[PDB]
Amino acid sequence: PETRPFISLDLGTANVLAYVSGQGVVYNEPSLMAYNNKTNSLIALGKAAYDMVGKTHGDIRMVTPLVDGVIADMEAAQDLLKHIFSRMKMMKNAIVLLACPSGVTELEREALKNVAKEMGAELVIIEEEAKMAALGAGINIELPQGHLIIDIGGGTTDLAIISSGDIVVSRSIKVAGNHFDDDIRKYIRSEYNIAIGQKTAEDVKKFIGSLVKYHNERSMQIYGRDIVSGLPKEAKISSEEIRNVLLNAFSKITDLVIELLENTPPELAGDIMRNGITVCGGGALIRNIDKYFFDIFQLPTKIASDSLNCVIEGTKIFEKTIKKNIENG
Amino acid sequence: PETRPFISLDLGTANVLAYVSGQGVVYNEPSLMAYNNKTNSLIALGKAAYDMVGKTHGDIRMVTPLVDGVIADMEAAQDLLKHIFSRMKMMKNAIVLLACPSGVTELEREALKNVAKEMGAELVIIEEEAKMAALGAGINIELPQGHLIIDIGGGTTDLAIISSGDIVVSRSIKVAGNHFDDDIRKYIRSEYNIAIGQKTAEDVKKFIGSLVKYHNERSMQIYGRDIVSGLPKEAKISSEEIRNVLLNAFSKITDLVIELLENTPPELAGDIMRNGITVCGGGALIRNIDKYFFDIFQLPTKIASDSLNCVIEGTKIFEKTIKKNIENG
Amino acid sequence: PETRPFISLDLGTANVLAYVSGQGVVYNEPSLMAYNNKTNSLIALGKAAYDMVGKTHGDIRMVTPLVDGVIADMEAAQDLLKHIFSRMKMMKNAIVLLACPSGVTELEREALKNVAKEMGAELVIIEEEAKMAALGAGINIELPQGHLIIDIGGGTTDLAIISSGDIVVSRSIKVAGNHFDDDIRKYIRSEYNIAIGQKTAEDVKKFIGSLVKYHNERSMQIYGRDIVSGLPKEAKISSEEIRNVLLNAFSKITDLVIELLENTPPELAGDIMRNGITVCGGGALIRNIDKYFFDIFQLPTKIASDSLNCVIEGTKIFEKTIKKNIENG
Ligand SMILES: Nc1ncnc2c1ncn2[C@@H]1O[C@H](COP(=O)(O)OP(=O)(O)O)[C@@H](O)[C@H]1O
Ligand SMILES: Nc1ncnc2c1ncn2[C@@H]1O[C@H](COP(=O)(O)OP(=O)(O)O)[C@@H](O)[C@H]1O
Ligand SMILES: Nc1ncnc2c1ncn2[C@@H]1O[C@H](COP(=O)(O)OP(=O)(O)O)[C@@H](O)[C@H]1O
Ligand SMILES: [K+]
Ligand SMILES: [K+]
Ligand SMILES: [K+]
Ligand SMILES: [Mg+2]
Ligand SMILES: [Mg+2]
Ligand SMILES: [Mg+2]
Repeated sequence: PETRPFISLDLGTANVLAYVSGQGVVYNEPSLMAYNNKTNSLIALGKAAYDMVGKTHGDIRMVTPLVDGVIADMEAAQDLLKHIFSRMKMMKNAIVLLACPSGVTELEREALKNVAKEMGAELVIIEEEAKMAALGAGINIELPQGHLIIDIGGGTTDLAIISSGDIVVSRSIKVAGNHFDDDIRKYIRSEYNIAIGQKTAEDVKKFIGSLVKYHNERSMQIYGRDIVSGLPKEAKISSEEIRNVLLNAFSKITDLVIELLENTPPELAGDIMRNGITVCGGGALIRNIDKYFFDIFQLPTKIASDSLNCVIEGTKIFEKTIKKNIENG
Repeated sequence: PETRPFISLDLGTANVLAYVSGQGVVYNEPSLMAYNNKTNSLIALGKAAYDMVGKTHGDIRMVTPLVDGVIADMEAAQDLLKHIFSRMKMMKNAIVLLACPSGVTELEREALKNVAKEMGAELVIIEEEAKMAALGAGINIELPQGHLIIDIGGGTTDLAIISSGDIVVSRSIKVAGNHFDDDIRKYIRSEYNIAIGQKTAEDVKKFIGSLVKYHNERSMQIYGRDIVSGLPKEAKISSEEIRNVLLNAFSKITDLVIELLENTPPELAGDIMRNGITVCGGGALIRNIDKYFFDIFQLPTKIASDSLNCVIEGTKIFEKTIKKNIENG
Repeated sequence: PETRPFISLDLGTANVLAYVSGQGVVYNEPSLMAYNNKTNSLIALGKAAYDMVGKTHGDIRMVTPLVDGVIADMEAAQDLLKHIFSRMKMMKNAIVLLACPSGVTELEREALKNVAKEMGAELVIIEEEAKMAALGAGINIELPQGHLIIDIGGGTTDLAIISSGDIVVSRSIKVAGNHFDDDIRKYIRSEYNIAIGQKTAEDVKKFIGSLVKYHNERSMQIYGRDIVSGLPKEAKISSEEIRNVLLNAFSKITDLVIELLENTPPELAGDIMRNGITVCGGGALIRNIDKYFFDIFQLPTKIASDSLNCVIEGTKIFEKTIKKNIENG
């Protein structure tokens, strides 16, 4: 029948999402998984392990199953989707739609399918994240109109020119959210001589981070370890200095856009001026990222609604398409 | 019986038309056909492929089945008329009237017949496009009065002196719509340093193109790729500069008219002054093309109604003639 | 019986006429016959081919069956009278009266009879055109009174002194209508540097041609090919310059009249002063040709009524005479 079960997965570097047809997104948690480093046993995953990063003894190993679409830890990758498939095992012929970044090789994608199949998958389908992100952002990719999708995730900023449902031009760079957190951590050590964890650096980016000055920007207090005294030390950080370090981090992302537009066919480039840039992903939540991209490229920039879910929302829309590609052909 | 099915085809370089007796023109779409360059499979044809030219990855091959009446792609030519014959297969002894330009050799015309026969044609008839265009423009070619037919198509400008239903003098040159689009593209690159696709160049010719200044000519905005910055760039183009580049493109067409009239018998040349020039085809829609031809040759110039359909409308009229040539003789 | 069918023919260089007893002139059309030069097949004859002269491709051969009474084309001559005999075949013992110019040899006249007999003629009679033209002009040739008949046809100007029903003195020259058309064509090329066809040159002679200035002579517009530019060119031509070129063309006809009167017996020459000159044929329609001949020879000149039909009208009158020569003798 056509009521066949359907599951799609966003195996992101920072957040893992799982959509089930008829039940919505049943799983949406960070990718961190805590393991007992003495017994190689699973301790926690999702939020329970994400609240412990930087707060664990050496006997607790923090693991990310997938980094930039590639299986970073085989034991963790299959432990993750076993937890997801078990909540589907307890409700038999589900369709497994995987979304893979453009940088994943075919050899690594066959590994993603087998790991899914090894844990109990019958039919595994792989689609490009860019067209999934474009579907979740509201673009009708079937139309012959060029669109520019910028997906700023946890460890990869993915760029793609999409027209007629295909990736005309594609670029990728390993500079994203995790790189922004490290630069914030390294800046606060060079400017205030205070060591902070990755979690504090990430919360600063979310609370006061921006690329253009916004209305009534506030300053927040950090709490870390003093390099000089060794004792815990406090510090006040303004939104401006967080903006200047994000400005510097976006330097390698901006030139990639120049390189993507350099090799874009002239008829597509015409559509980019009228259709514009669509920024999606976690990095799309940077304050005034639309005005920042507009001020540089003179291109109209819009932020997709629920940018975190553009990939998993696109797989929602693409379920009726793969069922056509399965029932037919 | 005399109610035998009848189909005629305009296999033009830019537009393909198909007339069925009793149903009118059932097919009228551009010639572009999109093929999967990895599997050599047909993806789209007509408008679906025409909206994608300049907007496709390298894995999509854009194909024109016939260029200037000659089979440019064997696989595409038979894929095209199979799509047309199928819509006739689903409604058995149809007459296939083909209209061929004057530049097609008899060896290439036998290929056009066999390809039609190979896909299921029983009786294939070939007629000259010039007399078909003259029939579709309102000329009674049976009368002993000379007429000058200028057919400006996609890739060929065809000239013919017609009298008593025969081609007295004939000339042809491979300078037409596609040459005009390229010159517009090359002018906008040399004047504004902006690369545009073929589709934008064609729309400029249709929206503001002309050969003589017309009432309240407007300027339009193009959108392409900047040669210098590599980013998409906008430009404003007036109707005057588009007129001057069309003026230069029509230089090789004007001297061909001089050459056609140079070798025209003196009694025919007398009729050309009184009957005049009949401009038909897509290029006949150039604004003030009648006044432009009149200012050069001092010959009265008239634009045929529905110049795009002069060939397919002429085959409509010539159905009762070929039935006479079939039932008799 | 005496109700035997009777057909007479005027196989002129310019016009072919056919009279049937009891039905009048059933055929009266120009001599031009159009043939497919690739298949030697008959395409058209009469007016249909006359409207195409100078307006045909090289694959269409224009043929005149008889030039100056001699079979110019054997295939065309028998194709012509087969078309005439067929309209008599569909209504069985007809009398075939042929009128032959004085320049036709007996060997060529036997060819005219056999070609008629080869297509289905039983009894073929040949008579002199001059006495037939004299009968059609109203002269009672049986009377012993001398008359001067000037027959200006398409390619021959025939002169004869007729008395008692016999040709006393006869002269002929190959200068007539076709020579006048060529001189008009050659004059318009030398005076205006414009090439015109034979049809335009003939219509000028008919519309404004004359030998003496007439009342309210007009100027007409020609349309031909310019020698310099190669483009069609217009020109205005007055009746005076057309008169001066006809005056020069009639130079060789005038001296022939002097030569005919030089060898005319003195008793006949006396009758020429009182009876006068009778001008018949197409050339008799030249405006003021009677006053022109009168001003030169001081001889009274009269134009025969329906000068084009003087030969075929004379054969009408000579039917009762040949029936006497057949029933008796
Ligand atoms: N409000 C916010 N402001 C700035 N950055 C954010 C915000 N929310 C999330 N992020 C960043 O976005 C990243 C997660 O986005 P996502 O596209 O789900 O990553 P991935 O697809 O790689 O798993 C996190 O690393 C986080 O640092
Ligand atoms: N309004 C217009 N103004 C100028 N050019 C036009 C217009 N409409 C069509 N054309 C040109 O005419 C061409 C198509 O005319 P057509 O005679 O159908 O070509 P073909 O017969 O070779 O297929 C196209 O290439 C297009 O560029
Ligand atoms: N109105 C006219 N004025 C001057 N010439 C004429 C006129 N009508 C006919 N003709 C000439 O007379 C010729 C035909 O006369 P006709 O005696 O029938 O010729 P033929 O007897 O040789 O066939 C034509 O060649 C034409 O040029
Ligand atoms: K994610
Ligand atoms: K066409
Ligand atoms: K005649
Ligand atoms: Mg992502
Ligand atoms: Mg055409
Ligand atoms: Mg005659």
